[PDB]
Amino acid sequence: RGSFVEMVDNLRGKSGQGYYVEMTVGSPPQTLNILVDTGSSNFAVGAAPHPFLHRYYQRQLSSTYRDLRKGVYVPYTQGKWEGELGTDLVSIPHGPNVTVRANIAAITESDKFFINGSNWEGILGLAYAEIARPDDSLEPFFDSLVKQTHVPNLFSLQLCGSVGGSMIIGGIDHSLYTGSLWYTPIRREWYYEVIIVRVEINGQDLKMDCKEYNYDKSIVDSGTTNLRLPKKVFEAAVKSIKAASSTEKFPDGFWLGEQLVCWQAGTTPWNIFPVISLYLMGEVTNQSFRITILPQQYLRPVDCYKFAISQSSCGTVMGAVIMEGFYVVFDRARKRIGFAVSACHVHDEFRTAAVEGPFVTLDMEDCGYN
Ligand SMILES: COc1cccc(OC)c1CN1CCC(NC(=O)CCCS)CC1
Repeated sequence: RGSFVEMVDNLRGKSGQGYYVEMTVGSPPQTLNILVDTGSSNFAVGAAPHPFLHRYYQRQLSSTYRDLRKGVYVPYTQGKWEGELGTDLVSIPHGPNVTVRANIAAITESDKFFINGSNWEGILGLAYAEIARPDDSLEPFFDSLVKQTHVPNLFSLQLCGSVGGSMIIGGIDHSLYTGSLWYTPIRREWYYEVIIVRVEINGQDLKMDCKEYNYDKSIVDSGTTNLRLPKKVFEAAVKSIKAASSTEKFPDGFWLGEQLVCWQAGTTPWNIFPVISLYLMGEVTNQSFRITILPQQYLRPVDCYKFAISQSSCGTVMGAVIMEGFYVVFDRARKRIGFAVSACHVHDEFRTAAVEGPFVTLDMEDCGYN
């Protein structure tokens, strides 16, 4: 409790391609690299020789595999993945020293799911059963882990922007953050849903209705790269970012993500870009705290940079942009999410990412969409 040296630096990845952990499935253990995703609830792995894959789940080689005789089809905006459901012995080599029987979706057909040149072969859905496919009766991995072992109902993520990080399963590592942890309530157990109560652009309020910041929902999602903002909020935020950075010239398609902006090595103007503070609902009535991100977080290197704030039709998504500045504690036991300044985040001598509180905010319940 507090250390967990085995789990430090157990995450790897490429910028914009997500963070993956090493896992084993079946017996004898079949090693796979698995994308860590707090925005979904299915443990799904490649099970067929797709050309993009380094390796895949071979059920015939596993003596402990049990077929569920059920299929799962998961469509989305770009493509899909389809798989066959079963259960097997699942373990995390650089995690807790345990082995559990968990549900595995063996992917047999996919479109625009696997990435050409990537080093991961599956996805670990760490969200709740409510958004699991085909339905809520299929138990997610972490629910199975807690139920079958003495591992506490908690995990934390330190994502550092080759890219790396740490997933601490069953606890918190105090070396991975500086200062204090600040907790925001999980509004509902489906996605990791939170409530944003105020937004500042360089210490300046957007003066919008706080219900707009959570239009539909607001979520913490390690599977999304960008900081996704509601259309009305995005429009207001970019306008304030445009005005704050008027010293340098940028094309119109850049803010929409249709074009990149490039600068000479070491000549990237950070100071011209504003900081972004998100005020989150606190644990106490009328009490809030704020998390502040640097341009280092929302300007993602592709020195060519992409604008990593995008308009969304599904609510606020606090992706890797937000998460890379902070140590994030998914305290499932107490239905809350902790934020603290990451010990590994990208910062300069001028400005640093911050978690500050407490603040006074009234009518925070009105910010949640119904
Ligand atoms: C199965 O989905 C895919 C498909 C291709 C790549 C991929 O890995 C980045 C995933 C995994 N992951 C699922 C959950 C998704 N998150 C959301 O639905 C919230 C945003 C809407 S407001 C993010 C993507």
